[PDB]
Amino acid sequence: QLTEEQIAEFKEAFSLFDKDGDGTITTKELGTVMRSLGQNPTEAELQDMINEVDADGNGTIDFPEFLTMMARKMKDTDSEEEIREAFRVFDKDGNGYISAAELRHVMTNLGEKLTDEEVDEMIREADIDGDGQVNYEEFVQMMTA
Amino acid sequence: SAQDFYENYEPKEILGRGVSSVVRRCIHKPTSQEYAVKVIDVTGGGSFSPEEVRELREATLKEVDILRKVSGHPNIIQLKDTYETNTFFFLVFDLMKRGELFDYLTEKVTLSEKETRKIMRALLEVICTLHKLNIVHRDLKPENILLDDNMNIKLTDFGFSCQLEPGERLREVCGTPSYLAPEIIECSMNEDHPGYGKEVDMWSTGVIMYTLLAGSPPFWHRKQMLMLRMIMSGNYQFGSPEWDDYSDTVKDLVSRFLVVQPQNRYTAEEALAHPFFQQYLVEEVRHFSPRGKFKVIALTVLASVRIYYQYRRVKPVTREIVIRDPYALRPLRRLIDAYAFRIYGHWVKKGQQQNRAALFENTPKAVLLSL
Amino acid sequence: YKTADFGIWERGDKTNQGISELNASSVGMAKAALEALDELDLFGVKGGPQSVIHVLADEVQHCQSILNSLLPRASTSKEVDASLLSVVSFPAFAVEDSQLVELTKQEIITKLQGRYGCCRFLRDGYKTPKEDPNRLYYEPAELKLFENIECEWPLFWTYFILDGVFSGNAEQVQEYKEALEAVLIKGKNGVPLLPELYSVPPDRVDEEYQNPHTVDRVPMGKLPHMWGQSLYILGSLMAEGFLAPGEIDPLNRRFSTVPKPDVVVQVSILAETEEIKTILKDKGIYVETIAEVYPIRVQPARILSHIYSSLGCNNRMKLSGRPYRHMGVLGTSKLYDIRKTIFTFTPQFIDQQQFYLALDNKMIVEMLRTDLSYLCSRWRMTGQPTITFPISHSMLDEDGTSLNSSILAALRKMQDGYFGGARVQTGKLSEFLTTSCCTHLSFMDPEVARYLDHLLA
Amino acid sequence: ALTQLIDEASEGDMSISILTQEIMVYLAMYMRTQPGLFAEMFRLRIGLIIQVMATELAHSLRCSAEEATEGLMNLSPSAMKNLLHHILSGKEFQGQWQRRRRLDGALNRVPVGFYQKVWKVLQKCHGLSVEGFVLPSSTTREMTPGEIKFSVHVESVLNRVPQPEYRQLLVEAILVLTMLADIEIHSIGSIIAVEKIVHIANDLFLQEQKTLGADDTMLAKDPASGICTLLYDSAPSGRFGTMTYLSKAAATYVQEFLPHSICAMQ
Ligand SMILES: C/C=C(\C)CC/C=C(\C)CCC=C(C)C
Repeated sequence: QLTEEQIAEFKEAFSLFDKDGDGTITTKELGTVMRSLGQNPTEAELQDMINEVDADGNGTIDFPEFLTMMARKMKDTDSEEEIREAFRVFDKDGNGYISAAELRHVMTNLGEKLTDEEVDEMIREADIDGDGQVNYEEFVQMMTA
Repeated sequence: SAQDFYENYEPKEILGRGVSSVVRRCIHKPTSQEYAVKVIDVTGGGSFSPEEVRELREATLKEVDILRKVSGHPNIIQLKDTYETNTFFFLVFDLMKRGELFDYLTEKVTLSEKETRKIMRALLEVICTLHKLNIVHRDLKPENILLDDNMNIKLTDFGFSCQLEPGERLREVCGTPSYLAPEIIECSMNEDHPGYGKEVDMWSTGVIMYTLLAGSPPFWHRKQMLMLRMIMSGNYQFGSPEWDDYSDTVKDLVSRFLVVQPQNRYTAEEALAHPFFQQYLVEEVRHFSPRGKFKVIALTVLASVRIYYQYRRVKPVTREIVIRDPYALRPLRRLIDAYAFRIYGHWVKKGQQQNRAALFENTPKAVLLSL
Repeated sequence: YKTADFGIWERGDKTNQGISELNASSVGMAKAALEALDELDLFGVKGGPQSVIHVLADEVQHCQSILNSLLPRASTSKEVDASLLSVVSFPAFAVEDSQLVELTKQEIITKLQGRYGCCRFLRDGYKTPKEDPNRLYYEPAELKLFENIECEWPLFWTYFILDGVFSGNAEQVQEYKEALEAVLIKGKNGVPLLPELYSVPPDRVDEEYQNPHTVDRVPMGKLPHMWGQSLYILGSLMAEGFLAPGEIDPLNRRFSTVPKPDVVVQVSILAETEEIKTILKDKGIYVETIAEVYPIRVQPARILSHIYSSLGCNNRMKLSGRPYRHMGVLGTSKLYDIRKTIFTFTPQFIDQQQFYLALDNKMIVEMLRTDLSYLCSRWRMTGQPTITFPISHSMLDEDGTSLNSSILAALRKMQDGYFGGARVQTGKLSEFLTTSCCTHLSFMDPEVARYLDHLLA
Repeated sequence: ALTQLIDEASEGDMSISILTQEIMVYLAMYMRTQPGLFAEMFRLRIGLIIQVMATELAHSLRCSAEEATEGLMNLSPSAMKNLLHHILSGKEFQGQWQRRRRLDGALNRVPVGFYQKVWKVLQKCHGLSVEGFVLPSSTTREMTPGEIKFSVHVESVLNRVPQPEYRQLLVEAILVLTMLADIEIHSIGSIIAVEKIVHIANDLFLQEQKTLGADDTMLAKDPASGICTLLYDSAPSGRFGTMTYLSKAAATYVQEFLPHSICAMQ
């Protein structure tokens, strides 16, 4: 039921996770990402974290494995918390509105260089209510979509 | 002749046993390469009447045929050559140092998601080759599945297989009871149903999924016919606490093979197209609309946040949770299953009265003794 | 193989309490000695059949069944003994599976060798300073006192040197030569002396308890150890090109580890009466009757056991010959030349007077199936084994006119050339006269002789 | 001497004397050809082998023990050999697991390395008591884990329960301490009664079925052991398995002896 699209979205997310084109995401790589997004967990934490997802995998997450997590295993509460968390991860300001520049802040963090207008467009494409901001309601509506 | 057998191979040790067929390891003298030989006693110690003696040969003569129709394929054994005598029928094939999947499933009670994926990835890709050549197996049990030192699946015992004429559907009941598709029994209990086709293998493969990931058959109970009504009706449950820890992508693909109606079953070609068996090919452009990019970056965040959240959730093992409910949480439940199969792993064998589900009690005694 | 003994260390089990145990050293040593003495002329080339020692391969290969089961252990009480080096490599060569030899040798390596030799066996305490030299026996609690501080004997390092010369591992003959040269105690006019053992100083026992095989040991015991000193010189002689493995092993025991191909077991199905020959003929079985085989005459396995009771008889020395022991296929599958009459003996599992295991025809096939399997993988004689299988009235059906299906399947199974994992060349007993182990029983050449005298006549 | 020992151990009954040596051939027959059936039995107890072979031929073609005793004399050597292989190999022709626990604790069949696992547990304890017969930790230093003399000591304590089915309950009870011992960092430092862990596990097996709807009829007590007959018939694993209740009662006993516990490595 995950569409060709959805599977593809999970795949590009897996790409954003691994800088090396390893075909795997290492404990170190995840880390580079979490710190990229500002959550700096213990190298040990990471080991456990990659372990919870894989259990064999020697500290590397794989994509077939990755999708397994990104498929909505999440409970409404569980996802809700998460959906919320990302949203915060999105707003360093924590103002509660998604800056076009804030989107850039995240990408810049994930090392993807994308056009400035395109970014505005990214929000604009998805933006009706928040002209220039994606409201959280927009975010949740969007994720399910 | 037997001289032709010993001019090329020399049997060293006994590898396995069967009802009338014995698997024996051999050395190929010209090549010094390890090979397995299955040694079927045609006369069967005198118990076989001339009909069964003839029928076993015709079954064996047919058996060479299918194994001669499929060759060079990575995940089915290669019948290197076959020798027939008046009292035996020798078949030499590849040596699999490790035993059947049943023996492996006994060692590891619950087989992990990563391991089963390539296991069946081969099996489904095995199933594609059989269906493309139009040959059904009707016998896809894990004891029919052999594994090598790299864990690669070698589907074995196409003893019950038969090539359907284009658009023909069989009626004979061939197969041990648990792994029989619903219309197998229905054709056994009715004449109107004109038969079953190549979709039979899909149900049997989907059964391995429930057995490998949970250590029990989807439908099992100690009397014979009761299992059958669970099959044709199709009452299966991803029961708790066992089946809740696995990812949701597992469940849907299990139901697809387990649908009772054959035409709606999930054929092998599209079976490999379900999200589980999708593979990460590094060199993909993967172009996306600006909404598509925004999801990816959001999903990339949503993933990282998720992984931290899921882990934070795992409850360390404490004294109390052991007292209240051991099975409920994964690490202790997998342990109880593991030391369940170390004590009574000899009590699991092939058949109905020796299946793995006999080692699991997932229902209250009262409901078990309700009728 | 069936006798418990104190063994190479004269103390029996690990406990040292007068309990004899089945040590692999004794079982292995007897197997090599039996093979060494097998058809050996004690007078040399200028000898005759009177001077030949006759050895039965039943007892030789029974020792193998114990060696394969015991190894890499030395006994049920010892996980390993360094004396197994005297069985796996030299001078016994009693193990035929090279994997067993390497596995047992490496087990000795991990569990016994240190930097002063090899311990005889775990928890030895023969001269450990934690045992009283007055008590001949050891109490059960004292065994744990000997852990990791056991005396170490360079004797077993001479065995590894000897193994390397025989195996042909120049590296092995070097690592154990420099290791032995650093433990050899110089004495008299500079000659090297092999210490019997290296013992832990009493003060340093606690240190080796914690950190194993590192404390400096003092040479104790016999100086020189005349046993170990000889193999040191023997190893030195064969390592510097003064002697070859074949000259010290003229009986070629060193080739015991080379693979042996399985033998083709010849089987001559026989009929006790003419009327049984017709039932077999009606089923298409080509057999000779018991009388048609004459001059070759068949006898029960017991008769062969009685015959060997006259081998080694010396009235003045009060020797009564071989005791009555059960004869397996390896003994009864030979062709026997007693007083110029060729003798074939029925295998023992068909003997019906002893027990009731021969009265179940489904058991005859099962015993026969394993007994051919025992024959093909464990035949070490000239010629091919010949099992003479007489079909008796008991092996027929209850009706009496048909052969029992289990035996019926067994007989055709042999004609096709494979039964029980063995290659069976079915034929007549006359055809197998020239392709069998024709052992001349010279002690019968001028009780059982009186019976055989009438039997010949 | 070996034959004399069998005849004297035949206590005068001639039928058992032959069956003792007859089975001995078959045990050696299967040992030489299939060594894997004795990997879980370190002591070959022929004498009870006739008894355990009697019960399965008693339950099959349901009849009295005396009729089975007359029946056991009656089978062919091949049938007798097959039926013994039927016993040893684990192939099945009161209850299902009650017949798989009266055939698992009467042969003293224990998993591979269980005698090598008791050694690890006893080093974390002061002993292991069964029916008030202690197997102290002093044995751990006295014999090695792989010493067969140690296997006798663990075995000798485990036959202090006469009934076979309860012994296997003790056997897997021992292992649920082994698996809980690995998780627990601290040591109990005192005696553990392996028998009791089954008893409250019997008691705790009682409560859950009462709550879920079990009648007093189905949960009927075993007259001698004190265990419910359903607990004997219960499967090993599962939500309501025997070793889930024994993984449950192997913690309340450590509650009283160990006031504070730390469980790690999951
Ligand atoms: C993590 C375990 C939690 C409840 C069970 C309690 C564990 C024990 C009470 C002691 C048994 C074994 C010890 C080996 C050292």
